[PDB]
Amino acid sequence: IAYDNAPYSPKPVKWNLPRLWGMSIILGIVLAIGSWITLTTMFLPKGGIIQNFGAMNGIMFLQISLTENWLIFITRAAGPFWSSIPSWQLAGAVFAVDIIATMFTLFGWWSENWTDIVTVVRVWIWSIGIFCVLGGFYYEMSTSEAFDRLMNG
Amino acid sequence: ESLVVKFVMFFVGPIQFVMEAAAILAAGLSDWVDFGVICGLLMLNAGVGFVQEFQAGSIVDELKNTAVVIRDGQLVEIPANEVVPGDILQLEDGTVIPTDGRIVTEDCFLQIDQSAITGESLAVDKHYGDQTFSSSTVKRGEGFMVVTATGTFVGRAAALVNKAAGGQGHFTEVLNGIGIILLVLVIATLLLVWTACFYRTNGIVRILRYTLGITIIGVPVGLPAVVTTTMAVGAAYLAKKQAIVQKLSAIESLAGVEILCSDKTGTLTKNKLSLHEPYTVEGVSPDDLMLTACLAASRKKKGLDAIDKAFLKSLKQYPKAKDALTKYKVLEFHPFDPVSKKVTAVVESPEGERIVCVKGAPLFVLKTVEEDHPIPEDVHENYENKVAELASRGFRALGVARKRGEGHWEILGVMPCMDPPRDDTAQTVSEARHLGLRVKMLTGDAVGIAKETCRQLGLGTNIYNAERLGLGGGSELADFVENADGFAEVFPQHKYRVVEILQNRGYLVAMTGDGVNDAPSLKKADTGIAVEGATDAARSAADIVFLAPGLSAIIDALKTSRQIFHRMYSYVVYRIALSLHLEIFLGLWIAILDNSLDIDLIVFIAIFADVATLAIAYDNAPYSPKPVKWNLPRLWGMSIILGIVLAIGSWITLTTMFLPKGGIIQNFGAMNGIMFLQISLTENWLIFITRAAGPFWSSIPSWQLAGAVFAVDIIATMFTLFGWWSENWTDIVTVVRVWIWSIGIFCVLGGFYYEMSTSEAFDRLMNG
Ligand SMILES: [C][C][C][C][C][C][C][C][C][C][C][C][C][C][C]C(=O)O[C][C]([C]OP(=O)([O-])O[C][C][N+]([C])([C])[C][O-][P@@](=O)(O[C][C][N+]([C])([C])[C])O[C][C]([C]OC(=O)[C][C][C][C][C][C][C][C][C][C][C][C][C][C][C])OC(=O)[C][C][C][C][C][C][C]/[C]=[C]\[C][C][C][C][C][C][C][C])OC(=O)[C][C][C][C][C][C][C]/[C]=[C]\[C][C][C][C][C][C][C][C]
Ligand SMILES: CCCCCCCC/C=C\CCCCCCCC(=O)O[C@@H](COC(=O)CCCCCCCCCCCCCCC)COP(=O)([O-])OCC[N+](C)(C)C
Ligand SMILES: CCCCCCCC/C=C\CCCCCCCC(=O)O[C@@H](COC(=O)CCCCCCCCCCCCCCC)COP(=O)([O-])OCC[N+](C)(C)C
Ligand SMILES: CCCCCCCC/C=C\CCCCCCCC(=O)O[C@@H](COC(=O)CCCCCCCCCCCCCCC)COP(=O)([O-])OCC[N+](C)(C)C
Ligand SMILES: CCCCCCCC/C=C\CCCCCCCC(=O)O[C@@H](COC(=O)CCCCCCCCCCCCCCC)COP(=O)([O-])OCC[N+](C)(C)C
Ligand SMILES: CCCCCCCC/C=C\CCCCCCCC(=O)O[C@@H](COC(=O)CCCCCCCCCCCCCCC)COP(=O)([O-])OCC[N+](C)(C)C
Ligand SMILES: CCCCCCCC/C=C\CCCCCCCC(=O)O[C@@H](COC(=O)CCCCCCCCCCCCCCC)COP(=O)([O-])OCC[N+](C)(C)C
Ligand code: BEF
Repeated sequence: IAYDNAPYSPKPVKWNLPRLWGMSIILGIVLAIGSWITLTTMFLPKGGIIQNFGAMNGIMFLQISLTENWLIFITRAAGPFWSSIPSWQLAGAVFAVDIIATMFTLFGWWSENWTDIVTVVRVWIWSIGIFCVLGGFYYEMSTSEAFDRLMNG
Repeated sequence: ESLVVKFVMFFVGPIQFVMEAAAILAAGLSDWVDFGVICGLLMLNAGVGFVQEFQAGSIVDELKNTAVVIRDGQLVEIPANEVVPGDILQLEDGTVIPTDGRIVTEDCFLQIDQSAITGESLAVDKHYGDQTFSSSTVKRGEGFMVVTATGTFVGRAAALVNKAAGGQGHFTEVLNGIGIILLVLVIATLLLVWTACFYRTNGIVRILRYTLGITIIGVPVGLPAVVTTTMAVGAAYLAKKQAIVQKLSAIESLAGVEILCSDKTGTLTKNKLSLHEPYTVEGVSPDDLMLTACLAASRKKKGLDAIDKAFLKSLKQYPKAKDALTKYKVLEFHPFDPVSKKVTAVVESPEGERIVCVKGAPLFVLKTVEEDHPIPEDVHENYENKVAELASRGFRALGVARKRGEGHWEILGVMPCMDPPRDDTAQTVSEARHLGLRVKMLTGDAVGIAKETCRQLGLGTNIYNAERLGLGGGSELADFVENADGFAEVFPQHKYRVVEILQNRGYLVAMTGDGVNDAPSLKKADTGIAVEGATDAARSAADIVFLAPGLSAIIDALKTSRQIFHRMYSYVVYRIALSLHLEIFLGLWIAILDNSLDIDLIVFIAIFADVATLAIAYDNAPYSPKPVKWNLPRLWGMSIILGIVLAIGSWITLTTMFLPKGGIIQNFGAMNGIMFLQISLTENWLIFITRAAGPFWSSIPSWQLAGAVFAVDIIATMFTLFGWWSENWTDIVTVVRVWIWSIGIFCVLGGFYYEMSTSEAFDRLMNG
C-alpha cells in the first residue's frame, strides 16, 4: 500500500471515524454472508462447490484469502474500484499472494489431503462475484451524502 | 489514426467490454456459434460508426500562403512554411498574413479586416507597434512587421482544441451509465444462479453455460449497434437537408440543448456592410443622399474600399452599380486620407455645371464651411444630437455634403451603416425561443454595436463586457452568466469559459461559430455548429457543419434531432426491460429449477430483440416542443416494472407446462420451444408500447418497424413449430394458444406503460 498511487483531496482530510466504522461494518458482513454461502455448499452430499474432490478447510482458506485480499482494490479507489488503476506494487503483491493462497489448497498443506484444480477455479470465479458485489456496496456507501449523516447522527 | 479511433470504439463503453468476456467465454466453451454472433455484431457497431465517420469526414475535408520578405538584404518571395519568428517582414496591401507581427515603422497607418478570425466587421486603423493577428486581409496601406511566433490565435485554437474534447459526450455518459447499471444487474443475477449451481453440485461447464446465457441478454449486445444506427440514419436525413455531423453524439445533444450561443459576425450577420435607410437625417432627398455618396466613391478595384463597396450595391434603383456613373464624367477624385478623412469627387453635369460630392466623417464634413448652412450652431447640434442618438444606436456614422463649382458647400447630411443580420436569423431566433431554448450571443465586437443586433433580433439588449466581469482566472458568477442575455468583446478563452459555467450548472450548450476564436469553444460545446462561412479550424472542431447559407437549417436540424431522441428513448426503455425480463426469468429458472432455455435459443432472442429494433431508425416519431429530458430515474423505474410484468407473464406460462396433460400444450409441444415462442412474441411487441407517447394506439407504427417485428415473430414461430435447436416438435394448435396469450400480456403492458408514462406522480416518486 505504501507504494500505491493515491489522489490528494483539495480539502483538509477528515478521518471520519463513525462513517469508517459503519462502512466496515457492512463490508465485513457482506464478506460474512458470502463465506457462509460457500461453506454450507460443502455440507451437501456430492460436494456442493466440490466438483471432483476437495478439502473443507482448504477451500474456505482459498475462499477467504481471495475474498479478503481483493477487498483492498475497492477501498483504494475513490468511488468505483475501476476509477484508478492499481499500482504494480500493490497489484503484484495481491496477485502473488492469491497464487500462494491457491497453491496451499491444491496441494493441501496443513489441511485435508488434496483439492483438485476444477474446484479451485470454481472458488476463484465465485470470489470474483463477491468482489463485484463489494464494489457496489462500497461505492453506494462512500459517495453517498446520506450514509455519512446516518452514521454520524 | 483511423485504426486507432476504430479500436477504441470496440473498447469504450461498459456494454462493449463484457462482450469480449462473453466472446472468450463462449470460445472457451467451444460454442463457436455464440462466438460468431457477438463478435460479428461488435463489428456492426463499428460498421455503422466507422463508415459514417469516414464518409462525413470526407465531406468536411472537401471543405478544407506566400510572403514577400527581405533575406540577407535582398527582396524575395517565400511561402509561409519557412518564416522564422522574431524577424522583420514586409507585407503590403491586400495580402493574407501568415503569422502575428509587430509593426516596425509606418508613415501612413494600416487598415486590415479582422472579420475572419476575431470577427470585427469594421476595418481597424492600426498604428506602429500594434499587435497584428494572422490570416487577416489588409485593406489599406504598406508596412513592415516583425513576426512574433509561428502557427498565434491559430496556435491558440489548436492548443485549446487539443486541450478540449474530454468528456466524450452527454450521450456516452448516460450510455455508459446505463451500461454500468445493467452490468450490476448481470452480476446481481449471476450471483443468484452461481449460488444455486453450487448447492446442486454442478460441473463448471454447466454453470458457465448458464452464465453465458444470462450475460448475452443482461447486457444488450445490439444496443451499441442500434442506437448508433438510429442516430446515423437520422443523420443521413441531415445530410439530405445540407447539414453534416462529424461525431454522432451531438445530434442527441442538439435535442437536449436549451441554451444556444451565437456569434454576431459570421453566423448571425452577412459580414457585408450595409446601410439602414429609415435612420437617416432630415435631408431633402432621403434616397438621393446615398446616391450622392456613391458619386464620391471609386468605381474599380484599386479604390474599392470596404465601406465604399457597401454603397455600390446599396441602391434600390435597378442599375445601382451603374447609376453612380451614368454619364457623370468624373474629372478628378480625392482618395481617402488618414488625417483629412474625406473622399470627394469632381463630376460634370449638363450646361457646364461642375458639381462636387463628398463623403467623410460627420465632424470633418460638418466643418468644411462653418457658415454654409443657416442656424450653423443649431445644425451642428442637430446632427451631433442625432449622432449622439446614432452612437447610442451603435451605427458607424458617415457624413456627406455637396458643393457648387465656385466653392460653397451644402451639407446634405449623415448616413449610418453596419453589418446587418440575415433575414432568416430574425425568425431562426424567434422559433428557437418557441422550440424551448433561450438564446444568447457571444461576440468579440463592441457592446454597443452588439446592443443594436440585440433589439433588431429581439433578444433583450442586456449584454456585458467580457473583460470586466468574465473571470481572468463561481456560484455568483453562475447566476450572472445564466441571467446574462449575451456577452460582447469576448476573447477565445472567455467563450470557452462561458460554456464552462453553463456545463457546471447543468445546461447542455450548443453554439454557432465561423471564426477560429470560438473553434476552441466548438470542441468543448455539446453540439458544435458551423455555418457556411466557417473557417477551417471551426469546421475541424465543429461537431456539425452547415452547408447551406444562413442559420435557418438549425430548426430543421433541431426538430429531427429531438425525433432521434424519442426514437432512442423508446428503444432504451424497451431494451432494458428485455434484459430485466430474462435476468429475472432465467435467474429464477436456474435457481428454483436448475433448468434454463437452451443456450442456442438464448442467442436468437438477442438477435431478434436487436434486428427488429434496427428498423427503429426508420420509425416515425414526434418531436417534443420543449427540450428533451433523458430522465434516467423514471426511465429505469418504468423499465423495472415492465420487465417484471414480463417476468410474471413468462412464469405463468412456464408453470402451465409443468402440469400433467400439458397445461398450455394442447396436443404436443416443446418446453424450450414454447417459451422461446412465448418470450420472442412478448419481447418483440414491447417496442410498440414504448414507441408511442401514452397509449400504444396513439401513433401508427411505421411499415419498416411493423414489418420488422412481424417478420421476426414469424421466424420466431417457425422455430418452435419445426423444433429447431429444441425438443422435436410443437403443433400449430399450441402455437396459436401462445400467440393469443401473448396478445393478452401485450394489452396488459399498454396499461402499465400508459399509467406510468403520462403520470405526474411516478416521475416524482422515482426522482424523489
Ligand atoms: C426475507 C428473508 C426470507 C427468508 C426465507 C426463508 C426460506 C426458508 C425455506 C426453508 C425450507 C426448508 C425445506 C425443508 C424441506 C426438507 O427439509 O425435506 C423434507 C421433505 C422430505 O425430506 P427428504 O427425506 O430429504 O426427501 C428426499 C427426496 N429426494 C430424494 C431428495 C428427492 O428429490 P428431488 O431431487 O426432485 C424434485 C422433488 N420434487 C418433489 C419437488 C419434484 O428434490 C429434492 C427435495 C429435497 O431437497 C431439499 O431439501 C429442498 C430444500 C430447498 C431449500 C431452499 C431454500 C431457499 C432459500 C431462498 C432464500 C432467499 C434469500 C433472499 C433474501 C434476501 O425433495 C423434496 O421433496 C423437498 C420438497 C420441497 C422442499 C423445498 C420447498 C421450497 C423451499 C423453500 C422455498 C422458499 C423460498 C422463499 C423465497 C423468499 C424470497 C425473499 O419433507 C417435506 O414434505 C418438505 C415439506 C416442507 C415444505 C417447506 C415449505 C417452505 C416454508 C416456507 C417457504 C418460505 C416462506 C418465507 C417467505 C419470505 C417472506 C419475505
Ligand atoms: C446479500 C445477501 C443475500 C441474502 C443471502 C441469503 C442466500 C440464501 C442462502 C442459502 C439458501 C439455499 C440453502 C438451501 C440448501 C438446500 C440443500 C439441498 O438439499 O439442495 C437442494 C437444492 O436447493 C437449492 O440449491 C436452492 C438454492 C437456491 C438459493 C437461491 C438464493 C441465493 C441468493 C444469492 C445471494 C448469494 C450471494 C450473497 C453475497 C455473496 C437439492 O440438492 P440435491 O438434492 O443434492 O441435487 C438435486 C439432484 N439434481 C442435481 C439432479 C437436481
Ligand atoms: C444467510 C444464510 C446463508 C446460509 C444458509 C444455510 C442453509 C444451508 C443449511 C443446510 C444445508 C443442508 C445441510 C444438511 C443436509 C444434509 C444432512 C446432513 O448431512 O447433516 C448435516 C448437519 O449439518 C447441518 O445441519 C448444517 C447446518 C447449517 C447451519 C448454517 C448456519 C447459517 C448461519 C448463517 C448466518 C450468516 C450471517 C451472519 C450475520 C450476523 C451434516 O453436518 P456435518 O457434520 O458438517 O457433515 C457431515 C458429512 N456429510 C454431510 C458429508 C455426510
Ligand atoms: C435470508 C436468510 C435465508 C435463510 C435460508 C434458510 C435455508 C434453509 C433451507 C434448507 C435447510 C434444510 C434443508 C433440508 C435438506 C435436508 C434433506 C434431508 O434429507 O434431511 C436431512 C436432515 O437435515 C438435518 O440434519 C438438519 C439440517 C437442516 C438445518 C438447516 C438450518 C438452516 C439455518 C438457516 C440459518 C438462517 C439464519 C440467517 C439469518 C441472517 C438428512 O439428515 P439424516 O436424515 O439424519 O441422514 C442423512 C443421510 N444422508 C447423508 C445419506 C442424506
Ligand atoms: C418479491 C421478491 C420475491 C422473489 C421471488 C420469489 C420466488 C420464489 C418463491 C418460491 C419458489 C420455491 C418453489 C417451490 C418448489 C418446490 C418444488 C421444488 O422443485 O423444489 C426445488 C428447490 O426449491 C428451491 O430451492 C427454491 C429456491 C428459490 C429461491 C429464490 C429466491 C431469490 C429471490 C431473488 C429474486 C430473483 C430476481 C433475480 C435477480 C434479478 C427442488 O430442488 P432441485 O432438485 O434443484 O429441483 C429439481 C431439479 N431437477 C429438475 C433437475 C431434478
Ligand atoms: C407470481 C407467481 C406466478 C407463478 C405461480 C406458480 C404456481 C404454479 C406452481 C406449480 C404448479 C403445479 C406443479 C406441480 C403439479 C404436478 C406435480 C409435478 O408434476 O411435479 C412438478 C414439480 O415441479 C414443481 O414443483 C414446480 C414448482 C413451481 C415453482 C414456480 C416458481 C414461482 C416463482 C415466480 C416468481 C416470478 C416473479 C418475479 C418477481 C421477482 C414437475 O416438475 P418438472 O420436472 O419441471 O416436470 C416433470 C414432467 N411432468 C410434470 C410433465 C411429469
Ligand atoms: C401473488 C403470488 C401468487 C402465488 C400463487 C401460488 C400458487 C400455488 C398454488 C398451487 C401450487 C401447488 C399446486 C398443487 C398441485 C399438486 C397436484 C398434486 O397431485 O401434487 C403433486 C406434488 O406437487 C409437488 O411436487 C410440488 C408442487 C407444489 C409447489 C408449488 C410452489 C409454488 C410457489 C409459489 C411461488 C409464489 C411466489 C411469488 C412471489 C412474488 C403431485 O406430485 P407427486 O405426488 O409426487 O406425483 C405426481 C404423479 N402425476 C404426475 C401423475 C400427477
Ligand atoms: F467570425 Be466569428 F467567429 F463569427
